[PDB]
Amino acid sequence: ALPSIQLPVDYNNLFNEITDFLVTFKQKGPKYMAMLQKVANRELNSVIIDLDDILQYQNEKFLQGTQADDLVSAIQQNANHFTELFCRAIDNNMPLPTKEIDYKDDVLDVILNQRRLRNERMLTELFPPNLTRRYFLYFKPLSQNCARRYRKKAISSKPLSVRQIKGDFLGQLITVRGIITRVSDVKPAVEVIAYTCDQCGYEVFQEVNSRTFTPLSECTSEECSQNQTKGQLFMSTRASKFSAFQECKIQELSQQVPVGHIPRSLNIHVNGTLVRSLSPGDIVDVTGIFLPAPYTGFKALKAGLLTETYLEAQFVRQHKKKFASFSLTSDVEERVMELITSGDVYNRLAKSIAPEIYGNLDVKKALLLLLVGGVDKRVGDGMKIRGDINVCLMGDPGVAKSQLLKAICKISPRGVYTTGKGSSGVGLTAAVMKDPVTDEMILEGGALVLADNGICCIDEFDKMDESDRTAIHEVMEQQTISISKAGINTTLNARTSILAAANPLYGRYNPRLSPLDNINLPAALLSRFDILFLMLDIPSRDDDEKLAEHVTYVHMHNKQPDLDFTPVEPSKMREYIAYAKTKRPVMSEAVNDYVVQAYIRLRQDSKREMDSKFSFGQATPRTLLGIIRLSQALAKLRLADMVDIDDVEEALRLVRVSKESLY
Amino acid sequence: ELGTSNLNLDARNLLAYKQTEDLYHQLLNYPQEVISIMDQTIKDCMVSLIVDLDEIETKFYKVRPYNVGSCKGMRELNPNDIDKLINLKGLVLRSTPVIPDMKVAFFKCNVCDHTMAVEIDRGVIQEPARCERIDCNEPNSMSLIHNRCSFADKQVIKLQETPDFVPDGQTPHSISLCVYDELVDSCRAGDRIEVTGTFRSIPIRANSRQRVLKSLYKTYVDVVHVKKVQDLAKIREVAAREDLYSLLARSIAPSIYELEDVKKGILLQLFGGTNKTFTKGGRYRGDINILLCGDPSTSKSQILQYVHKITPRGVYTSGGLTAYITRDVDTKQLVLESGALVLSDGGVCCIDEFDKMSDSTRSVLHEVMEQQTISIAKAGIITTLNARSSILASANPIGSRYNPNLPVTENIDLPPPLLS
Ligand SMILES: Nc1ncnc2c1ncn2[C@@H]1O[C@H](COP(=O)(O)OP(=O)(O)OP(=O)(O)O)[C@@H](O)[C@H]1O
Ligand SMILES: Nc1ncnc2c1ncn2[C@@H]1O[C@H](COP(=O)(O)OP(=O)(O)O)[C@@H](O)[C@H]1O
Ligand SMILES: [Mg+2]
Ligand SMILES: [Zn+2]
Ligand SMILES: [Zn+2]
Repeated sequence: ALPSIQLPVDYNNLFNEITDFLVTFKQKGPKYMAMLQKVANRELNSVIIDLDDILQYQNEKFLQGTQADDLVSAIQQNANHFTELFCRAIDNNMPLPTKEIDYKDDVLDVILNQRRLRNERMLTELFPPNLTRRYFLYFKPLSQNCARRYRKKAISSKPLSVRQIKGDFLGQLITVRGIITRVSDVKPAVEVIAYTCDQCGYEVFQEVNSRTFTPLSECTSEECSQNQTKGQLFMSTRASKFSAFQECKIQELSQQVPVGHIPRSLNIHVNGTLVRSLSPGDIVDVTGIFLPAPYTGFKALKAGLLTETYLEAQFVRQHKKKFASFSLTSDVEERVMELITSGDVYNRLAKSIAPEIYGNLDVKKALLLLLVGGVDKRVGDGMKIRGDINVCLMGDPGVAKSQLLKAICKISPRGVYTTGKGSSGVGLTAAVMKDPVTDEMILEGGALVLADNGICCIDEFDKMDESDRTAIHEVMEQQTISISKAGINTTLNARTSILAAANPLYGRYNPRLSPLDNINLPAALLSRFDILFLMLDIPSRDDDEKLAEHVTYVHMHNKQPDLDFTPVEPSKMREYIAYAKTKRPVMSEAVNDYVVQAYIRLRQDSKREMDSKFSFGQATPRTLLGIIRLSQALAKLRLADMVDIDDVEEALRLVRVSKESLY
Repeated sequence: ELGTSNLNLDARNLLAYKQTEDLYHQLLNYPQEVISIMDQTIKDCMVSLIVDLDEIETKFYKVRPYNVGSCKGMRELNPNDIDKLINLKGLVLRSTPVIPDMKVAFFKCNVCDHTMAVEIDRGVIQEPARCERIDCNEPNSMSLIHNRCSFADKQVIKLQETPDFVPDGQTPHSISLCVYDELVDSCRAGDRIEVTGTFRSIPIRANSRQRVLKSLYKTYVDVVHVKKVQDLAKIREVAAREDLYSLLARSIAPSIYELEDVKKGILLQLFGGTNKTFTKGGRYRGDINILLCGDPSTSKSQILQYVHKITPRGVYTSGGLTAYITRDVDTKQLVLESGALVLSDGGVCCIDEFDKMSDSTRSVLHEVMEQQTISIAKAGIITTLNARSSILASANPIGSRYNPNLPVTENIDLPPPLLS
């Protein structure tokens, strides 16, 4: 039949040591008594056990010649059995409730009390403990400094990659590291399944741990056990016990993949209160149990010994970074006090964005004014006004406008970079097309990538086809996206700033009429944009010399040079942009005459647009709207709830300098 | 005095009383039994209050409780809330045809042509193994009759969460819905509704050949409540005013400065002419079509939006617009779908960016104005459809400006007959 082998592990002494540790441990008295007491009062919902506590307790008790074996090693070599032992030990020593309980809400306990008041009145079934349990058992991996405290190599941890895990690690406790890409929804799963027995005394119970379940047909009720049936047993949803279930997969990082290889994947299961503790697109290090899963679910009658494997989550560190929604704290309050004491700030912020690229202060100032936003939140009668600024960058190849775009995208949490094709699921369609395993065809219809309060950045703005160009024509001026294909009208409220970088298809500027170059795009789209800035490469010794010296000094140090002098830091301005957006100044009336006469002189300029050769000086009311928005932004970025005429003057100078690059 | 059978019941008024809040909590825990006993109580209360007894024995009584709790989303639904009342807001994605539901079986002893009616419970039917007539008493002579039974109309509604619950560009989630009787067809595609009902879970059959069941249960919500999100005397008082024309013209566009004549024309074409179909001569067009041209600095799209939302029926499109045979996505069938122009029968069809109209669709317009009837001959389907719609379009000149010296035809780039 089954031959037997001898192992140096016997569970009785281990269980006794577990009970002794759980009762006697001193880190308030015993921690493990206080937490169990809070569990008894229906306050706590999960149990976490620190293996470092067990290790240090055993190490300090080894000073007396009583201990004989180690338990953390057995935990590492096997975990699920010790989970069962821990829950048995906890249920054995569960304390009394020292607090009052709202006892009427526990419908499961009310039902069980009714069942008992039935059965024991006639003088009863021993219900399994897992049905009555309310807590969850979780583990916590050791810490490397704790291992260094002693000579022994009780290490664990060591966040192996997905591909570095091999077949002999099954059953142990391991830690993985990677990026989360897919997270499924929350779905309830059964733990104990109960059947009602049609008034035939006790209601038969059943317990299943496999992923496949089979129901009952006949019951052991005494009158049902009689020679003829008494009612057909039915499954009752109220009496049974459930548990939240969620599954995800994790991808290997691009750093850890050996050259010439494709990254692998790893499924992960999470149950209990840890559900919804992770989101797609973050770097984490999960600790859990590596378990096998039968291949019989596919039901091919093949793979006689081949089986699938998955990880069971126990503890996760979210890692990465936190945006925190600029939650107010004292430290950042003194930081903004320092910024206020710093005086004029916008020039420093412009200097501090991209020191790698030399000069180009106007574009950095424009980006800073863009990061705050223009006037928004509507006007009287409901007329639409959009606070996002639409600026386009013109320049020949080799000006590092793409590098500056990458810098602004990295430093802005809402930035997104797109381009003409290359990837198809980025424009005119959502990312949930034909995604679910059921091919449920989840879709919103007409939508873009994070178009709400986003910063869309595009390189080669002349490259994309008619579809994306029509998409931009739909997004013009915060207009909603209303493209329908199958009766759907779930429009996405697009409110985003537009960042466009492109070049004339000749790749260089020309002495002839400048609108002939423009963007090789319709003029209607061009008139939409708020600020047009041209970067023309002019061969000059006194400027190219400085540019070359700066670039070679950057290269020589293999780091950012000390040649730059920026008191501000990228995270510093990351906090300050949110701080300045929070202040939100409102408009003032005394500038209406000034802006009206400025618009009159702009129309005077339009009277001379036929002079040609830089014909971009055309007539548009959106020019007045844009100058108003830019004055609002020039009041927003640094000033308090006040709009100054100097803001209008600075906006006018910005417009003039933007036109000046034409020559 | 009305004869209907319908009750509305708010929870807050139900909450205001001290004895009733206990019934409130018990309703939260046990919906079905409380609702059933409440309906029985109302059935008794009708007779207790009338003291014609004939209209009561035919009708039933049901309640429609609402506002039990705050609206919860699909992103936070713990398994602890199974078999409890919750409120949901969402947008309807798709409906389904009525699904007959078995309620009463009809059997027949084919040997002796004897029939009996059998009730069912929980869907499962206990088949009788022998005919009740002991005179024949044969076991295998009992056969079911499908079309002589009684049925109920079940319908499944697909619901999506409102977009306000997704702050960080995630994807929405879909929750299935179930309705009964008067709730059938109460919602259509694109409707924004709020519902009140209990939660439910059900096992999945997996393989239909065996009795194996998956460890995961599908979740769906059964609801009992839905909500969405002599004036002629006043007319003639206004109709007697002398300067009603100017005020009515200027009321359509409150923010547009000047442009009075175009506003008058647009209002008058919104009023529309007459239509007549005298036999010996044929029908005459009653629609009015207007075109707008100018540089893109006139806010001419704002007037398009104004007329689109003011008019009773109208479709606002851009530069496909007519009927075409389509392949149904979710179901592998073939469905005929009507276009935007057909959908604007009797209203105003709004067209924006009329210059970039391609070339294949323009002829379609050349067909729809001079005859107002479009035909299609594809996939073996030959038919004619009525449009009878008004057109109002906007166009832009070629170049940054419209030069007054050049005539209109060159700048707009439209065929002379279509403009004519
Ligand atoms: N002023 C500058 N300071 C520093 N580096 C610069 C500067 N101008 C260009 N570069 C260099 O240019 C490279 C990136 O610029 P890039 O060629 O992508 O610009 P682009 O104008 O967007 O062109 P393209 O469309 O051809 O990619 C980097 O290697 C960067 O060092
Ligand atoms: N007389 C006006 N009154 C108010 N707003 C105007 C006026 N003229 C132009 N505008 C503004 O300028 C814009 C003109 O755009 P428009 O010419 O309608 O674009 P399109 O190319 O879609 O026709 C409008 O959005 C409007 O806000
Ligand atoms: Mg580039
Ligand atoms: Zn029974
Ligand atoms: Zn018979």
